[PDB]
Amino acid sequence: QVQLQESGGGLVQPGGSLRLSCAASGFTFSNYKMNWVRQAPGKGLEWVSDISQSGASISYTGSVKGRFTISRDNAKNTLYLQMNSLKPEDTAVYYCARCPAPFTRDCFDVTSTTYAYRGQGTQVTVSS
Amino acid sequence: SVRILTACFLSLLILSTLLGNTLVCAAVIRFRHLRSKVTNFFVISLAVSDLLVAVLVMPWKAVAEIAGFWPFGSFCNIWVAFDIMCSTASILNLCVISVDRYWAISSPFRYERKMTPKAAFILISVAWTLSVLISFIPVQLSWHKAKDNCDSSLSRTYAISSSVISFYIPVAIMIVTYTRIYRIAQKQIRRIAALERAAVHAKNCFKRETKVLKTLSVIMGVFVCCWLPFFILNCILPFCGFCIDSNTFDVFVWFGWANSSLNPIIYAFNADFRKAFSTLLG
Amino acid sequence: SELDQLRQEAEQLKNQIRDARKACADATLSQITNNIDPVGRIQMRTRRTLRGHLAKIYAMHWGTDSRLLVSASQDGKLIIWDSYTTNKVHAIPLRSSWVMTCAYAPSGNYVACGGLDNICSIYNLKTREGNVRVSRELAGHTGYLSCCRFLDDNQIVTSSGDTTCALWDIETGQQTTTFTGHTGDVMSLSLAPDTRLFVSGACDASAKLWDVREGMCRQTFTGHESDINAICFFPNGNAFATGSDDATCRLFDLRADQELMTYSHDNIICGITSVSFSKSGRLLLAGYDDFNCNVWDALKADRAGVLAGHDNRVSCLGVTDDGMAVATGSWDSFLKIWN
Amino acid sequence: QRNEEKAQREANKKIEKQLQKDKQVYRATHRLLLLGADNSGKSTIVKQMRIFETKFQVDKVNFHMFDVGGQRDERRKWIQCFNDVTAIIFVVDSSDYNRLQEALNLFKSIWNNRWLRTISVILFLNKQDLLAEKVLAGKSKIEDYFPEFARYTTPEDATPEPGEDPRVTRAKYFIRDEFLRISTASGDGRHYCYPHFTCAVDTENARRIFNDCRDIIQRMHLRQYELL
Amino acid sequence: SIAQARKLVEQLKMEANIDRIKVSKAAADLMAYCEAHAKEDPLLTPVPASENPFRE
Ligand SMILES: NCCc1ccc(O)c(O)c1
Repeated sequence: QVQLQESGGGLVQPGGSLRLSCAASGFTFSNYKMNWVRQAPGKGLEWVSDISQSGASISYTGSVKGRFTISRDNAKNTLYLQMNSLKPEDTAVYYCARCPAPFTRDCFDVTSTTYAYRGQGTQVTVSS
Repeated sequence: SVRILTACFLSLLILSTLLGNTLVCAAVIRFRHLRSKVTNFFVISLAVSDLLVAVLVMPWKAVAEIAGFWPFGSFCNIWVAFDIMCSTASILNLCVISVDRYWAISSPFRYERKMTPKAAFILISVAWTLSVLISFIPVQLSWHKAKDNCDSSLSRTYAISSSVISFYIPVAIMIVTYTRIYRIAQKQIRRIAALERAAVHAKNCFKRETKVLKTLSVIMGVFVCCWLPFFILNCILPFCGFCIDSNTFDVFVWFGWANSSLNPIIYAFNADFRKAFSTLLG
Repeated sequence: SELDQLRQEAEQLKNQIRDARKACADATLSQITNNIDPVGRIQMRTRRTLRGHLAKIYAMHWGTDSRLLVSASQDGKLIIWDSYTTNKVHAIPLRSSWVMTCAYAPSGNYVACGGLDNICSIYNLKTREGNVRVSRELAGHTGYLSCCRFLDDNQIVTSSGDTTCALWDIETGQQTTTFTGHTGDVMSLSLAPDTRLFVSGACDASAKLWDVREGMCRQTFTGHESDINAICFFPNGNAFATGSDDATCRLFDLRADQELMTYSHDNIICGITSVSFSKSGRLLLAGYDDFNCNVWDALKADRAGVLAGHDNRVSCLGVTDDGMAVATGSWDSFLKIWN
Repeated sequence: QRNEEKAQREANKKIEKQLQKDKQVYRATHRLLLLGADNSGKSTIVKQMRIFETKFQVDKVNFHMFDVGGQRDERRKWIQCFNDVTAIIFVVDSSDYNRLQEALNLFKSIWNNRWLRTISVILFLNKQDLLAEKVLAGKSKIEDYFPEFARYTTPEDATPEPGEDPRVTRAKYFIRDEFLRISTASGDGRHYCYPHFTCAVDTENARRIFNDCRDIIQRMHLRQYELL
Repeated sequence: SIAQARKLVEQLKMEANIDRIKVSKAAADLMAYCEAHAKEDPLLTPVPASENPFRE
């Protein structure tokens, strides 16, 4: 059974720092493109950053460009979103989504209610 | 020494023509997903015309070329007719295929509506019927000869007339068509390059033209460099017969059936054709 | 927070389930079947070719007589074939061209079909005026119908993209029973040989066994890494096989409640589209997306034979009820009979 | 018993000739899938052209365009029902600066799909008038959502409309290149993306789909004969 | 949500009290049903071309 456990993330003042560790269990980690989808309170799901099959090509949303990084480690079977310079609007739950198919480059995983291969969330809160 | 080399090269030429064209015809007969379209109908017509060129016309001429004397006698009237027919079911067909491509690039909607297999059969019929008519009908009525070895020197008026038709109408149609297809492909290339250059210029913040040129040049240039000399003489020789000898005229004749040999690889190497050949021969 | 307390008792149950599953895993199917002889190379050949469809075929189903079969293509047509003579018996036009499934009632009296219109349409083949036309049309799904199969001439089960399956009473047109619980889109269902239960494979990488008459999900099996696209029943009725997008086939048992075997090769990176067993269950045929159909030895996990000959993804397959032949539908708009 | 064989043979004959007329009708119809977010202009485009389906004719060529409406949001599987469509008409709202990344990701997932690898997309950058409204107001700036926009230079091939503010030109050509940067990143010439600037009142948005379906067929026939 | 969690818990309590058999027996049963019908499976044991309705 595919299941994703996120960890990290707590109350952090603006300009702080955090590191969200997404550990995956139940499949072959290397084949799947991974994403970070954060949901801010009162708005739909939002997509943050994606990392390819081997950390080869990474890409970011604009708002988190130049601040957060995304690393994949196939050895420990996980990926990390290292956030720095957190703003008051980066306060959101952070699901760690997997694309639904291996060996490919497309995915449709920001879905409105129910996507089956993303975790549960680590509410990252940022306020003064 | 010269004779055995001519024999071996001619046997290789006949065998190559026959093999390529029977391979195309087999890849068509076996696989129904190749017979589905219409352009494939025209390609089959071409392949069959070339297979007829081979099996009917070539071997006898090779035999007469080796032995030196025509050993068939009363046959050869028929033979010269066969030649005039088959070497015209080839050129005509090329013209047709060219026109075919044009309709599918200058007017794709109109093409996909109007060119129904009935129109394909009508076009193939016009090609083959023009061939059979222009060949046999003036032969059996002995109009092709001007007013052992058997003469094949076409009469001065018949040479120029059947030549004008069989070459200069298809070469005119083919050059016009392919220059229009080139203009269109150049237009689309410029446009795609505009978009891609916009993209890459955002990213920083002629080769595909060469491919078009290469393929059109290959098609039209093989056709011309293989057939044009023969037809240029058919024009000049009976009129003037400066002049040439039977050996030069004969090698330039052989160039035509050489094009009839090359036609498969130049008109039947679509990917599906490649895979059908690979699964046929092994 | 009672939500976090339900999440904890949830995980406690998931580990009690994993322990009760490893408790009965005293052996593996491969150790048990290591002394059998392999089936050998199985090379079936195309015996018939059924042409006519103008677009990609997407579903097919043999009839009970093992002679007629229906195929649904996305050109808006539903053609019935006499597989012996390759003759067409009927050509039913569809009001919506995006059909995705089609069934053949076991009495041979009715055909059904549905798709993105979210409607299951029944057509009476034994009509009295001459021509097959629409009789009933089952509405209620908020998603696209992916699979459907008759029980008899009045009960029909449907699978839909609203993550639910439903048992219908064809006459009243009412969903006599609703099966909910899947998280993702249900893609395929297969009724057991005794009509009593049926399984469903969904895009949440899980298969579920449903009690037809009571409407409850009895067992949920997992193990696939991605969407399950096809499912069948083993001819015995106590097992079933699934194929998923992760390029693997898995055989589950109902009474042991876990996966028994996985069918894969590291050179196949393509998603299985259809699965079906032979009459004795020794052979498992699967229709990968890479245009081939692999015939697996359902007991040894060895790949035994291939069915090449399609020019696009093989979308569906099906074995006759007498086991005499297998049919294959593909996106090349052709069905081919193999034996 | 041979009589029932002859009856089956003539039933097959009546079938095949009905299927031949049906083949000609299906062969001449260009299927178009309409896709795009809500709070966009897809439904307004269908209303202006004049359900799930729409049927319209341009120059004696009929089209039947469909947008799927009653589904969930996981479009990863019914999308494969449109692998043979002539073109996908992707509608995007250029005036929704933050749900625009969702549109870019959906375009990327569509463009690299294994089963829509050859489906060319017609890009409608809709609601350009509201975008000009937002750009001239200067209250919500693109740089806060797409920092690349700070260093972006208006392309030298740009054709702005009469009176258009250079800020609006840079904004709409930036969104244009944000989608073209994806389409040119991996299209091996099998298919292309055709951007168009549209507003909700534009009436010619049928002639544009006609033009570009024709261009798609031209380029398919070219790349078929290895020319292009 | 609270309803999807109550439904997940009641589903897991229903699924937990099922009785499972050993895999050795489930596989022995598949092997028995396989070899009990092996001689009537035409795709495994090929049928002669005289009685094949799809061969001429
Ligand atoms: N070897 C072909 C000889 C030939 C064929 C057709 C003609 O019209 C012609 O003048 C000469």
